[PDB]
Amino acid sequence: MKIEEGKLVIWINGDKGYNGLAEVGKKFEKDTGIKVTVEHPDKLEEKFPQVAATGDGPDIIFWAHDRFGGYAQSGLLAEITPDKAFQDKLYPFTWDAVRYNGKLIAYPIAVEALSLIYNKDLLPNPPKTWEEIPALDKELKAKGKSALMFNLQEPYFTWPLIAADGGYAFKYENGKYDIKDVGVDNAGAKAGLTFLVDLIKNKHMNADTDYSIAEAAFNKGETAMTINGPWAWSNIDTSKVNYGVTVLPTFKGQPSKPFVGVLSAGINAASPNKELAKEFLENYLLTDEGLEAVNKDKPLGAVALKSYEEELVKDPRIAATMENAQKGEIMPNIPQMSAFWYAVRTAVINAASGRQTVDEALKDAQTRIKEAVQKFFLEEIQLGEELLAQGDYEKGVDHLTNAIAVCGQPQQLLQVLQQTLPPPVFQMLLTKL
Ligand SMILES: OC[C@H]1O[C@H](O[C@H]2[C@H](O)[C@@H](O)[C@@H](O)O[C@@H]2CO)[C@H](O)[C@@H](O)[C@@H]1O
Repeated sequence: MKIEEGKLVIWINGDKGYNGLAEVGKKFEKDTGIKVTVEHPDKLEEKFPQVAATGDGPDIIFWAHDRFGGYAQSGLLAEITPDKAFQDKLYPFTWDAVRYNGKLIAYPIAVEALSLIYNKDLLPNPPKTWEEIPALDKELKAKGKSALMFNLQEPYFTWPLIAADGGYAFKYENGKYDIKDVGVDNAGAKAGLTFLVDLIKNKHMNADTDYSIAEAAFNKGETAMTINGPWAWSNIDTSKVNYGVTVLPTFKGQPSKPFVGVLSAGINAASPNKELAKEFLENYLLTDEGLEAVNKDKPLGAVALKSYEEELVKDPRIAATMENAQKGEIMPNIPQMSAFWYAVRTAVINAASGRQTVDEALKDAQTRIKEAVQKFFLEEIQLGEELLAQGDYEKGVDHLTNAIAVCGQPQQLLQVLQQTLPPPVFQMLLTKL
């Protein structure tokens, strides 16, 4: 319990280059004395918030930035304090992905986006744009031995299709997300998922296809294309398949819109080694030499460090990654992203398996998301009132702002609060808007 005392523990997903990370740690331990222990547990993005509520867990946790707003919101993450000189060394937009309540809550590392990966021997010239070729993606598989295999179990991999003709998580009106304008239930979304289920009903894909199956199929030459991120490339090299990495096909003339993750590194708020964790991230990991050591293990994508990214952009595969990234959307980092992912994972699994229709499946996902934002609103009103009565006004009012962010009529609620708050507390609330 309460790990540890003068060492660093890091968690990263088992699909990343954790051996390369451990190399950077050794170098850290050599220059310094401080041992670095890198682990790759399962469901780390769900294990993390549990054990960090304990006050336990790792010092540093790696995940895509979408989860981090939820951690920050629960107070599991220390604010980070790069000094301007250092902020200049990373791209502004990666710095935006790790901003929550106007505070930086992680160090951005890399930009990950899915791409179409194809076997050049089986298939020189991959199915363009889809969109006279989904008839022919459908038919390209008709020259059987399998045209396409990728992970149906995780909705990250199916979203690019669900979103192509208008599906979406939460609407932007010009910046602020309108949580409760949810788009998993709409025409665009129903059509993309329908097309997916039709691929399965016509026997071009198996609904039980997972990560390892698809990885294995492509790596043995049994299928002509997979959908995957840069981490997968090193295995494909090892497999000695002659492969390309290209743009995802379009749907109804429109590009596939992947959700783009920025692999990020948060510092546990309960960590006793926050200054050590900072020296490592800024002065070891985030260096040309640190990122190359991770990248040689499993490629990172387009790194957030400019000096190093200036070399990687000469790789066509990285050009392919960035096109797809540009055509898609950078993920929200808001706490509701969790409910979104879980709702949609259930919709995709159920429709593919046949347990519900496309429509029923997306409407139950739409409903679950709305219910999660509503639950969260009640919680935050309650929390808000309590941490006022205990005189922790700054936190007390922070929860009231959270509630207002997800409200039906936020103006009606602002009135009630000026009526129930003492004026200084009300003013202090307006600063947290
Ligand atoms: O499938 C939902 C899942 O999508 C994303 O997870 C990605 C992760 O971002 C990638 O770095 C890589 O690990 O593949 C994962 C997909 O299995 C979101 O990051 C995640 O929060 C979400 O649950």
